[PDB]
Amino acid sequence: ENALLRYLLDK
Amino acid sequence: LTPDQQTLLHFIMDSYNKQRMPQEITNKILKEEFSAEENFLILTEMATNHVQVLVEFTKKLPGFQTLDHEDQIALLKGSAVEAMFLRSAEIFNKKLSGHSDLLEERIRNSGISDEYITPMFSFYKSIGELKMTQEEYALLTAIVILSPDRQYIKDREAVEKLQEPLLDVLQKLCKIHQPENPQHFACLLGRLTELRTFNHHHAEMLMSWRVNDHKFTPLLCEIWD
Ligand SMILES: O=C(O)c1cc(F)c2nc(N3[C@@H]4CC[C@H]3C[C@@H](OCc3c(-c5ccccc5OC(F)(F)F)noc3C3CC3)C4)sc2c1
Repeated sequence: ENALLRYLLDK
Repeated sequence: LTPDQQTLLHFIMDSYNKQRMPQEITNKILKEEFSAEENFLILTEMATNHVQVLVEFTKKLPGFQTLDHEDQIALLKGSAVEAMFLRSAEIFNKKLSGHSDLLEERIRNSGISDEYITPMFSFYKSIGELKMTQEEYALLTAIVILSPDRQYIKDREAVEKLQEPLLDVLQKLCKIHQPENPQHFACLLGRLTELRTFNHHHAEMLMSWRVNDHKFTPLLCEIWD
């Protein structure tokens, strides 16, 4: 569920 | 006009050149064999890379981190196709690093249907004659990503409150650099509808590619489902 998008939006 | 636009603009211009494409990826447009297989892989790599620089570029756009979080993913997933176009258009037109004439062939033999290659480069040529500056490429990208009209958006008005300033700054920029023809602002805005037409055809190219066993990276899979 938008696992990888959410990770780069918080880096 | 206004100094407050400069505080908003140049800071967007800060982010637009913060990252270019790594030399480790662009140099294989030259170095490696022109195979239909490797053509697709290089394009996958650069597309993979460009999603990363866009997420960073958008993460800084003023007010992006304040929006709802189930909507920012809808913003990115709906604009990634189109923003990749703007950057690759700026590369083809300025002929920057991108290796224009060699990159175009690697695109022309990647399994893409001919009905999608023709309107693609017609766009590339057409947006070249616009003689657009870097700030125009940068804003148009910001406006495309912050599009309130995207699918599965809930707070559509929230996006408008942040897309509206950038639209005014851009028309106030077709005020200075071209006072001869007031229609230039309306000519750049036509491109955003051009890109929407491409987003329709791009969903077709993707399903045609995976029909033929073209694996993508995990991240392109997430941003295109
Ligand atoms: O900063 C720099 O120096 C720089 C230098 C470049 F040289 C360059 N080049 C870029 N780009 C973008 C759009 C076309 C070109 C190559 C990539 O797109 C590949 C793609 C697309 C795609 C998506 C949108 C538009 C065109 C596309 O490729 C297509 F073949 F034409 F369809 N879809 O799947 C894929 C790959 C198979 C998984 C990303 S960005 C970029 C930045």
